Amino acid sequence: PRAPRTYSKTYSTPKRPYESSRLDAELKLAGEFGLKNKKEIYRISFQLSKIRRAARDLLTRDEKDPKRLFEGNALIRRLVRVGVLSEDKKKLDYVLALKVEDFLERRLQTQVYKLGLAKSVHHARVLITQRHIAVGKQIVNIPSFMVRLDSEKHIDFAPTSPFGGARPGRVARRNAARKAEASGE
Amino acid sequence: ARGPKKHLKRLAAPHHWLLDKLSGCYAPRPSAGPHKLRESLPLIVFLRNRLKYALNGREVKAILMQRHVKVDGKVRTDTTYPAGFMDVITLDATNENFRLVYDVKGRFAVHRITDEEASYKLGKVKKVQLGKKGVPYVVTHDGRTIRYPDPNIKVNDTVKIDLASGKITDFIKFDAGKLVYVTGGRNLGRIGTIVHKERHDGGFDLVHIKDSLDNTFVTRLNNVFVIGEQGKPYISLPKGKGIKLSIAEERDRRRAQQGL
Amino acid sequence: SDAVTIRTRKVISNPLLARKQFVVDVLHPNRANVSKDELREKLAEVYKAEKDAVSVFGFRTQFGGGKSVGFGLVYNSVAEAKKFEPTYRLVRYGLAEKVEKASRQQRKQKKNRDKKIFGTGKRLAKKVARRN
RNA sequence: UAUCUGGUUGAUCCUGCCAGUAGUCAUAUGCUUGUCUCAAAGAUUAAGCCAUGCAUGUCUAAGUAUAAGCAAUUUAUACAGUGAAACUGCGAAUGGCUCAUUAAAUCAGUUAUCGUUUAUUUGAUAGUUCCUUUACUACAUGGUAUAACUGUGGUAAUUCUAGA
RNA sequence: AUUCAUAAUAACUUUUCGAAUCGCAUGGCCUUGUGCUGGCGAUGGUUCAUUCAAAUUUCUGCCCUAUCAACUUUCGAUGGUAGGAUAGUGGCCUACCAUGGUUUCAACGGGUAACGGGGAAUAAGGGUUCGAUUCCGGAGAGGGAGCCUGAGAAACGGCUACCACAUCCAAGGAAGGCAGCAGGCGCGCAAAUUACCCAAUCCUAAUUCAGGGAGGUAGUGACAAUAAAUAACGAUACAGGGCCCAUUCGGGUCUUGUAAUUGGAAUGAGUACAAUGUAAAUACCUUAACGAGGAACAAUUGGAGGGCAAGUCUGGUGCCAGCAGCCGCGGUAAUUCCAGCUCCAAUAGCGUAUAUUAAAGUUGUUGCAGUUAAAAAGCUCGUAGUUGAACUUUGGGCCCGGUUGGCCGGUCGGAUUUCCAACGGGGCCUUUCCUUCUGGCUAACCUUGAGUCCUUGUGGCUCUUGGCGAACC
RNA sequence: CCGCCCGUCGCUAGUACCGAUUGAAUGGCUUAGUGAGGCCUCAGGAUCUGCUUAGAGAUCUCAGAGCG
Repeated sequence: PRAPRTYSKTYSTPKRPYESSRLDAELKLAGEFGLKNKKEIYRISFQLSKIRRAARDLLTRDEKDPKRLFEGNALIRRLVRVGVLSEDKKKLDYVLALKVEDFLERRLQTQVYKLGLAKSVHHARVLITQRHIAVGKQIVNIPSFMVRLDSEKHIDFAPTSPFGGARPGRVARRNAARKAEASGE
Repeated sequence: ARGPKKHLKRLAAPHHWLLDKLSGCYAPRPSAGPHKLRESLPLIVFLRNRLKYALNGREVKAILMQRHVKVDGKVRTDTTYPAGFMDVITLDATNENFRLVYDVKGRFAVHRITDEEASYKLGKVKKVQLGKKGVPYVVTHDGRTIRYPDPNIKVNDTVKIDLASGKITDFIKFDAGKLVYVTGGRNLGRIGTIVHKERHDGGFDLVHIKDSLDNTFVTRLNNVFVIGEQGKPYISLPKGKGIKLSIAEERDRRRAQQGL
Repeated sequence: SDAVTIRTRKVISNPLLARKQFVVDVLHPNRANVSKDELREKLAEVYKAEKDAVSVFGFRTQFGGGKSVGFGLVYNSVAEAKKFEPTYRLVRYGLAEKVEKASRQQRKQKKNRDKKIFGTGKRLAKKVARRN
């Protein structure tokens, strides 16, 4: 037998499942950004959790330490390239603060809506999950993504499928051919 | 378990062959050879993974079986032959020559060498005793015994070997003021000339070493192996020069300065 | 078909096998897949060695579409290609023909039967003939 | 992500459990079941029993091939193209499988063999044996067999084997 | 560190080795004969090292149990002598001699649903539980015991016998082992196909060209994970914010929701030409030709008294049937049962068991409690164990001197450069011992030749006729 | 206080323990007695095969005997 392909779960469930404060507040996010499940929210809060604990572990050691410097600069720069944390607070103490809202803002589901063109966030999600849109030459079909700052200006419709160009589609084929042209025998 | 182990899995083999976890269960066990199992590097590993010439084992065998390539300027047709530290891999592919020397991270880089350097190699003398009929002899790290040596050559010293002939062209004594490479373990693939030696009765002579930046350290003498005189190394060193940069200098040079 | 545009990236010359090895990258908007046979036809525009002498193998399409990556070889002469290339690729190229013989377990059964007979075994048959 | 909440009283505050709660590369089991990637899967009772088939064989320019084989040697009445079979030499002690026993035993880290065996690689390595090296037998290099084989059989039967 | 490597004598050998081996190209020579020499290898070949290892071995650590306090010493116990035996040391085993070795800092016995580690689960920190399982090591191939052969086995896809099961049969004998792959039976709460293939990654062979359920490739696969379709957009009729140019009485982008009223648009799931993929296929990734408007291509699984989020809605049942993890509901108006309406949770996934972790500061070293809630032993002695007063050189300086930050920013936010406060170091003197003594040193320069290319600065590049032995062994 | 609650007695279901059985089965350890099998040796020599004084007529068994 060969070595195992390693794995570990990304979502992390809450402790108290029925709570009035959490259920009401978390569902608003889901309604605004258009998240299908609570699992996605929990995933985002798990990544965020990992970042937080890492930052705490960096901060327990002294300043001007080899471990604290390097890791801090790379963590911070990772959080900058994705665009969650802006340029003003690049201090390592600020990454402890942060919030889930910023993370969901940085998802490609809503970055199409924040650009515009897709009207509603739900519509944008539909566009993404139905093979439309692209980061550059590379096509993307997944709502969750994290756009990497430089990628922002290159987001547009893909060459394949309409809006960008190419053929019309199925419904339009049926309207143009099976209905409109087929009237004349 | 009832005799020698012929098979060898991935994972059990050393980390410094850069063997990917997947794309196979097993690894090439190095054949019984000059060098040890864990330190050395198979020829297959040197071909398909490092140099990228061959893809499969098939291709490697087809390259080796037509002579062409040769360790120590000798046929060497077996697939998993242990090419270890400081060995000349002579190829007929556009007159290319290769020396196995350690890197910053304790690996075997594709370090090319001149046609003049291909003539000779080095070797750490491990013991010197009388053989039969009172004839003295030395033994290098790769088992290359040399009959009728110079009495100056004592244990722990280096010998320059001529390959074409089993002879001693030169010898270098073991002390400070010499360029001193270091193999084995934590400080593997570094150079710092020796500051001073330490005796310690009952084995293990920890030597003190001081690199060009004066970041001193200590290593065990068994893993220490010298090279040449101060500012005059008898072999051409690779990129890095046996210094070892910290992670800060790495993030300055290897992911900031080098970019377009 | 549109563009096509063959790009042989990561070129390594291999003197010890008498070939070159390279990464074939293709830009193919407005067509499904790349097709190896067409690339064999059109790779000779840059290298010039007929087709069977060259060879290629090894592809995969990029996500979405319009593009394909691949890994391939170009041998100089035909004989070299024949002797160095794996046997199965020759069948794909149409040079060699694999002898489609019995199943693996069937062959193993045959081997066992041969183990069970000592010597040539014509003696046993002759003994049976004398018996009846 | 350093958290609690209901249950004993007429109501209270406590000791103190009970139940709730989330996780599980810990399993089963119920219902439900569209996609992609990735994947452990007769361990637990039972190292309980097993039909049957398969899992270790092995060739180059280079040990032995008048196969009474094939296709022919076109350099071969010494073989000197290929080559089943057998002899020889290696391999079969690696692997893969399971965990029953086993508590200072295995085991980990850590020494040591100046208490030793070590096929094989790898590098070195015995010009002095006709001990009457004054005839001594050939050293232009000699003898003992014996498988495959041809043919005669034995037994109900097994990769049983007998003579010649 | 040696009776070591090694050498040289006196010896024995019942006899180790010193190629009677094989292939490619065929030459270079000589007073010229099937003459003398001749390259490139392959495989053998004794010893020595090397490699692969193997075997023993030092120390240190392991799960519960004193309703397991004495065990080991007979036919080995601990030690010594001498042998035998091993590749070897050694009670390993003989004959003799001695009386030891272990232990309540817990031996010896018993249990373990105990192979040991690397690890896994949980996590504030400390911990507790698991580790048959993909890597290392061990052990065994039904139970035991013995052995051939090889370098290597006490081998089991080698053998031998006895025990237990169990097969063919002419009864005369003959052949057995899956805890290898795939399966069949048993036991089960519990687990997959008698599939393809050496193309990979390796391994074995006299070996690039063979063989390998080693392994890899499909299938079965809700054990676990990752991503993630289950529908978006308008128009019309409603209760509205009211927005664009602010020519306040022009028409519709954004709309907050409710409306089987309606019009197009985009797709997948799925069918499949082709190609790719591959040992060869299946998938995936692609993509011609097709494939959404409702019983369409419909998503469930648990709940709705409290804990815990959501119902005092509608009918049946009437302490009955039942629900209920807990408290409690049901005796004829049930916000807990049975259904239906509507709602809530999680959402291609939820519920139910048993084990376990957290919460459990309900095991507590960190971190519990012991007046009355369970708990201080009747009291004292006392061995082990645990713990146990203070006191045995601080201060003062002298320099040398790195690290912090700002004027010095004379370089264009960095810092050429030092005063400045703080922070850690190194020497020396203060009665202060920082092991000593000797051959290379007369070295850290009282030896001084001209001492100068250094703002009237004891802050800093040079050098002759030569001096205080630890800066190294 | 008609409040709570303690036990002798009858009554359904279970639960361990004791145990008639000089139960029965299975395991480890062992007194005494017996002990296959290979392996090592003391012997044994069916048979095969060399040498030689020596048998037969000019690497010939025809007698045997010794040496192996």
